[PDB]
Amino acid sequence: SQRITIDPVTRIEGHLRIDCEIENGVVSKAWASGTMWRGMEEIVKNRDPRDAWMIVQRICGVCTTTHALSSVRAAESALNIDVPVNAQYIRNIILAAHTTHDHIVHFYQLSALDWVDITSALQADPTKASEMLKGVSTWHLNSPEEFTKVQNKIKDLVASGQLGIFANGYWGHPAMKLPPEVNLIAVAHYLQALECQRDANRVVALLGGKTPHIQNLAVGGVANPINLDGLGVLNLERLMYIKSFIDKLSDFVEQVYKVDTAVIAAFYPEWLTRGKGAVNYLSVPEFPTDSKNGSFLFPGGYIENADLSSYRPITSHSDEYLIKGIQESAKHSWYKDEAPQAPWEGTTIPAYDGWSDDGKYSWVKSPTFYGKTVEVGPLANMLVKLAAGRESTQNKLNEIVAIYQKLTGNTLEVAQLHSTLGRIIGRTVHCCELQDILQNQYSALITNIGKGDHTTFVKPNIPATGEFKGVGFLEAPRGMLSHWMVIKDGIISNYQAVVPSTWNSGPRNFNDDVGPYEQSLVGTPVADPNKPLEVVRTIHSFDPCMACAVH
Amino acid sequence: SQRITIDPVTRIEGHLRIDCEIENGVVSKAWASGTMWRGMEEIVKNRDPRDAWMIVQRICGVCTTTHALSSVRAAESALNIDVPVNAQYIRNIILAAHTTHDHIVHFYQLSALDWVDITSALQADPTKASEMLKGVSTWHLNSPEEFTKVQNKIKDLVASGQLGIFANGYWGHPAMKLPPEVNLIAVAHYLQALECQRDANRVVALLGGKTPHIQNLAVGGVANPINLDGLGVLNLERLMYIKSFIDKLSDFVEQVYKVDTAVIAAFYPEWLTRGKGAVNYLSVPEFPTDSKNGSFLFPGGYIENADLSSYRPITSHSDEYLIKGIQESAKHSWYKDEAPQAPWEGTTIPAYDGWSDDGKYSWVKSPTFYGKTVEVGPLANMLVKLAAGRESTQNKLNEIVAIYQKLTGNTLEVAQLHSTLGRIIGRTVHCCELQDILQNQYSALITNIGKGDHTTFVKPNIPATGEFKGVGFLEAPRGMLSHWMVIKDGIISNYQAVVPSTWNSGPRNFNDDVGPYEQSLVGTPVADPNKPLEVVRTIHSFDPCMACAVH
Amino acid sequence: PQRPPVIWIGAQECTGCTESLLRATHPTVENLVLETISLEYHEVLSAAFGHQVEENKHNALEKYKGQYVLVVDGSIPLKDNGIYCMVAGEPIVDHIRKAAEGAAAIIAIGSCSAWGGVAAAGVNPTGAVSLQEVLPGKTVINIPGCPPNPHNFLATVAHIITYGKPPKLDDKNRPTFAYGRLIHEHCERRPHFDAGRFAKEFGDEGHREGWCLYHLGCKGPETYGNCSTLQFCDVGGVWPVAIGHPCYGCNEEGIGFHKGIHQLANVE
Amino acid sequence: QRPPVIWIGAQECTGCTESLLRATHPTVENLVLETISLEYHEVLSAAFGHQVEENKHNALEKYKGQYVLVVDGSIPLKDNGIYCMVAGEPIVDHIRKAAEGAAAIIAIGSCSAWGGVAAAGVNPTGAVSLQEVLPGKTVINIPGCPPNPHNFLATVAHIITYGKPPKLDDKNRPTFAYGRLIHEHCERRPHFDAGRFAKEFGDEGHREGWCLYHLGCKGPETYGNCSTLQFCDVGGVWPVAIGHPCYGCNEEGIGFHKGIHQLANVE
Ligand code: SF4
Ligand code: SF4
Ligand code: SF4
Ligand code: SF4
Ligand code: FCO
Ligand code: FCO
Ligand code: F3S
Ligand code: F3S
Ligand SMILES: [Mg+2]
Ligand SMILES: [Mg+2]
Ligand code: NI
Ligand code: NI
Repeated sequence: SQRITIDPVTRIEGHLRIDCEIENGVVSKAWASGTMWRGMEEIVKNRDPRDAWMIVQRICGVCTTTHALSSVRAAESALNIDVPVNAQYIRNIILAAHTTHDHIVHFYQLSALDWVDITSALQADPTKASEMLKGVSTWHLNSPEEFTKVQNKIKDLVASGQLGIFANGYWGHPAMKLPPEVNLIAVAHYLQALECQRDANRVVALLGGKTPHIQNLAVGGVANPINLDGLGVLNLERLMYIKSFIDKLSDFVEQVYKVDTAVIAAFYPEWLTRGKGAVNYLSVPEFPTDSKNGSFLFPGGYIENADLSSYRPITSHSDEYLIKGIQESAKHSWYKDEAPQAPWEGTTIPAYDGWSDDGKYSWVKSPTFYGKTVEVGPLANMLVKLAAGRESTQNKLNEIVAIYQKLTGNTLEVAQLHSTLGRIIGRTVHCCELQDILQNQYSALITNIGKGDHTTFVKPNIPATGEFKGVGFLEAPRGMLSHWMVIKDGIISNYQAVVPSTWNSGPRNFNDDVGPYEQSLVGTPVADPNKPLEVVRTIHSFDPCMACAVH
Repeated sequence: SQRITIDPVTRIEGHLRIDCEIENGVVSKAWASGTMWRGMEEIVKNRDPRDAWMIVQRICGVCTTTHALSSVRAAESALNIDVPVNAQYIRNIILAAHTTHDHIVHFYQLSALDWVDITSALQADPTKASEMLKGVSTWHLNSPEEFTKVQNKIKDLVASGQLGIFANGYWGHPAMKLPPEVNLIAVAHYLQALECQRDANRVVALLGGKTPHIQNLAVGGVANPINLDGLGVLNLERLMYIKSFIDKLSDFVEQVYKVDTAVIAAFYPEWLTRGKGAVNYLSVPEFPTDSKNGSFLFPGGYIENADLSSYRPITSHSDEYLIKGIQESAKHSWYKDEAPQAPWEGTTIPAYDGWSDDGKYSWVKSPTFYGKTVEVGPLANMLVKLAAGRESTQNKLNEIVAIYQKLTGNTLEVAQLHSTLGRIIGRTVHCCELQDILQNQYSALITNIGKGDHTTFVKPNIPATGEFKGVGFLEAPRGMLSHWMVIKDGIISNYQAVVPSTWNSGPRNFNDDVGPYEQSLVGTPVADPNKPLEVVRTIHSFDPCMACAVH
Repeated sequence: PQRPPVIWIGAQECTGCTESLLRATHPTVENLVLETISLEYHEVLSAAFGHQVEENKHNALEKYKGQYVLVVDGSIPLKDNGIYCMVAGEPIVDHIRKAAEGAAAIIAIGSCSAWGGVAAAGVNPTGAVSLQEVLPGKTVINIPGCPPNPHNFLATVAHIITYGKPPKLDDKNRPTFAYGRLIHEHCERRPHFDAGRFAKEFGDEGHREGWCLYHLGCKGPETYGNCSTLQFCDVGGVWPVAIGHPCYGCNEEGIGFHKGIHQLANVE
Repeated sequence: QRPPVIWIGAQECTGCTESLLRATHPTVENLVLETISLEYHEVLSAAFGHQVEENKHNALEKYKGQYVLVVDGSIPLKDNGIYCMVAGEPIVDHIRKAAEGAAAIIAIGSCSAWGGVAAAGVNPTGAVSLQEVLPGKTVINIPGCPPNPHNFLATVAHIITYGKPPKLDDKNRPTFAYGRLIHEHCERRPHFDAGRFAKEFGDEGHREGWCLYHLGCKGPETYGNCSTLQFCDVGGVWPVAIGHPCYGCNEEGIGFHKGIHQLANVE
């Protein structure tokens, strides 16, 4: 028996504390705690609805773009504005390119060091490492000479005595299972990822005006002026530049990231049987392509009790079933009002009284869907796509499965996706499918501008009396995001964000049911309670963002 | 005796015609002819001396920067201006980065297709090709997967039926000697070269304001405002950006270009015994580092009759021996005045009367040095460096020789450098040595600005009466360049450029002696007189630029 | 060869200031951490977590006393004794004051740490304040923006390392190379301002000709920065105004996060 | 199948071709392998001599009415065209022949667009523009010495993707790149308006990035996109940003005619 605290959890966005009871070398109960609050919901209150997006974008810089888009969608929902289709294509490109950046950074820079041992990479034979990938990847930068050069960077860093961000890591830990060669490959890919993620953000920047924190949105559409014959605006030259960066993403994503996902599964197959966080899953449809805020390229839905065959589809962001189900509770959170609240009637009144195992222990609220705990994010998103019979997603999953089979001689079944590795697999699949979203939406933009449609913005009117409510949904990198705005006498009278990491990281709820992070940890073996690597493996699979979770 | 004409010669800059008499499949006599003239020397006459550089830069866009720098040096020489040392470092960086671009483009995009057979690359095994380079290069992009991808681009191009720039090449010609694998390697490197050359030009652009045709010079220094604490000027951020591109050049140059040079020598060893153009060689010192237009990083000199041990050093751009020796004749050129002229008293009066084997056949003048024909360029430059005992140059040559030895079991001696391949080797050596010039001069700039020296420009005065003369020397990519300016009553009364390709490509001179291109061709075997590939191999080794040669 | 040490502490941050480093090209974040500095503590990138990463911080604060650059992003919440941001069970303000004691140089990266930023806007629910306010005895170098161009930070650090001192600063302790001039006093749309050529709405004719965005609420006239010259992401031609949206004043206290997007700026 | 292009060099310095090597969207390798079929270009062709002239004749026949003709350099008319002779014939004859079957004709660079440096001063060779030698044809002019390569590549892309030229001004220049004066979109305009001028390179104002008008900046009388699109896609690189005045290289009667330090007329 033993009590541990992991504080801070690193390689996430923001401030997270994880506590665990360990019994007989296994986590028996856990607590997830968001330890930083800003009150962004309060800061944006009483402002013009049009101003919100620029303020609430600052909820998070890792998932930049997401809060901005969800906020304008919320205002557009309250005001009943149909966004011009060119603005949708531009919004879609930004979200898709951003998410590509985000997933890559997550797999490599945030997660890899849970599974990969850089000191073991020093023992690797670069030629064997290269030989291991023949007939697994066609990636052009897996040569022995590339690996030798990466190995020599690690070697120079170790010889300097200043390990910095690699200092005092979990080198030699019993849960580290990769051979030396595979550790060396992962580090090379870690460094190569940084170039791909930069290309993704160049796409974002050319439409957004910068990143982090885009500046091209508006309630009513976008601020990009489309004019193929205009100087200083979004013309054909600028579009061609954007396209040049879109085209650079695909190879790394398919030939490196996808393949590495299969490889890590092959060496850590037990991680397909642990880290289940919930039995219910939720995602919203994403990437609207019509002139009325619909015709989504990616579908959404609700899965209850892991039953894909009887899932409920969601094809619209104004779905009243989705809207009515969502509530949040603060019973075990540091806020005053504890009863489950629908977000249009939500309050965020701080009431910090210190940590208590059975009372309040987090700044994160506890969201429920018709009273149940739900996992959101790439796993939810993949399972929903599989439930809908989306062939693109089945095919992409199968490519990963085929690589895994080639390496292990075993297959993966859907039951095994409800796990730590399944979560990571969903994320990778998402990233791969987004490359076709980018190609499709760029082509749609070019075609539409060629048909003579250069419209980008509908100027809103905001009535000076009356009370109107809007909700903006978005399938963010970490899952279903919603912003909920009440407008009264022309200004924001209430603003509530329910953020995907809120769903996953939220503490025990009004009925004391356990949310996804806390549930996923039960049963985790812990070899060394002073160095609980196995715990952060599972938590990292959710891609935690605590600035998001708490805001 | 059979008569051929090669018109146009392609993969050069500008308009060149080569005629050959062939006796029994061997070139017995040749004619080189520049077929386009603009009269740039006349266009720049009667202008303010300060204006010349912007106009005469347009002599050539391939060797951009060179005429610009030579022109301001000429005006500075006439006016007796000592250029501030920060301006020298900036000039040096531009010239060095430019020349890196230029040599890479020359070896790959201009020359490689004389030696490399694209259709034979289609038969290559990518894995064998990769295996061939183990222990020869540490370059990170020589994997079978890289080569397979390049092979598939060639395959797609050939299947399309639109070969474009590769159509009707010398595929299957008897002088093509590379195995399939080596042809495939060369094409991959051809494509990779284009990325490296782009990085070199980013260096040029950040100091020059653009490229082609820089715009940062002045008679008196440069227009870059140095201020580490200034917004919108040359500050530390901008210097760090420059440095980031300087650092990207070295690996391709050392691990690809240098290695490819050795490999082509290994497979074409007969080309070490032909293409001798002259027995006399001339280069000027380059890259001044003091505050008085001297202390050159690269030495210069004059070699007579191939005797390195008795060469004459040149350490100053005011050397009266160098200055007095240079003349040009138009006896076999389309100009009126035929007697050899010193360039300060030069004339350029057009007198086209059609082609004649024994009379006038070129717009290129015939330069001599104390009455002798001279080869200029990278070969001259390397031999002069070897003669001076420059260890850097001997070491770099030896690295190339070592790779060649590993492949052939033979060595290279100095006698074999007086050849087509020797010329190419000198160019490669030059490119490799320039990477240390860039590192050195960037550090000198940083250090000097840190000592409190931010000066960049000395404002000239130009007397309104009197006549005076200046000459500006520069070691350009293709060899010794000189601009000769006479100022009278405040304006340019005479302007003469003597350009390195003028030295090499010039026709028969006042005494009917044969210049380097024409001499180099005597003895060239020609397998198929309809497709004289062997002739363009030799001509291309001089890196002809006819806009330069003729101006 | 030994690299200069850096300790990076996140307070009430959105992590945008760290994420900016992932867009940098000179140096790239990989060259930054392997060649330019030793990044001794950074919670977003550390292999180590929990007790191990707190060990790394304590070892670094002792080993490199008087030599490290301290960087802080986020505002520091003072309300209710610092409980709105707690790391390893202690208020972030205590971690920051301790690390400040042995710092050779202290940098507030981003508008939040530089002047409170969005986290201190409106009613300021957590009593968020700037890094300079929590360290009154020290010279804090302010690199504002939400987030700033990463090179405004990296060139400041490079100056410290290469020349042994900070760059020239204005009277808000901002480096003059990046913040020495108003955006509107170096904006390429100034000719349109001067001629009365204004966009009135996004998508209108003037907007689609790249006219001045003053009447859409451009805060360039009261915002110091290098957004019009250095711009963003090193691709060429990318900043908010060039994309078609007015400057919001995110660099500047009392402008960004206080004035509405479409509220007009005062012109000097 | 990729759209065919025939590129002819007349009195060129080759800077317009070299600009393609700085392009990123597309890069020259993507241009020639994916975007167009470059059927004739003397700088890059594997073939030489009789073989490359075969390639031109095959292409002019095979792609009649379909190819984009591009010309860089001025065309010398003095003494019956002898100042530029390719395969023993005046370049003006090669250009007229190729112009007959062209779908679109582009003058790349100031030389082909209006005579440029080659026609300046005494004009020793009677150099004229492409439009002057093809009076019956609409020539699209992409001036600059050399222009940003994307001013050319985006013009070609418009022709391919939408079947027609981009909007042109009254000198047949694409409006996206030449539709506005440099000075009517220059980031140093605030300094112009305040009387903040550099007087000499290296002086105090120059080192603060003040306006370059008094050093002879020709921005006030030059059409272009040099202040906005700039050069080389690295960010912040054009002549004025580097510290040197605009010379007017885009604009007939400015570039190569007026002295670097001669003042511009302000409208
Ligand atoms: S200044 Fe802006 S980007 Fe930086 S931490 Fe604060 S909110 Fe995030
Ligand atoms: S108001 Fe804004 S867009 Fe207009 S000139 Fe000023 S900074 Fe530029
Ligand atoms: S316009 Fe300028 S760069 Fe282009 S072909 Fe004429 S001289 Fe050369
Ligand atoms: S004169 Fe030149 S530098 Fe000054 S504002 Fe006009 S274009 Fe810009
Ligand atoms: N993705 C993301 Fe951030 C979280 N959780 C949001 O929204
Ligand atoms: N290099 C070069 Fe051009 C030539 N010849 C010049 O000068
Ligand atoms: S909003 Fe901020 S990023 Fe620059 S353009 Fe304005 S100061
Ligand atoms: S000189 Fe030419 S490149 Fe642009 S800045 Fe002026 S038109
Ligand atoms: Mg909330
Ligand atoms: Mg001459
Ligand atoms: Ni987030
Ligand atoms: Ni040249």
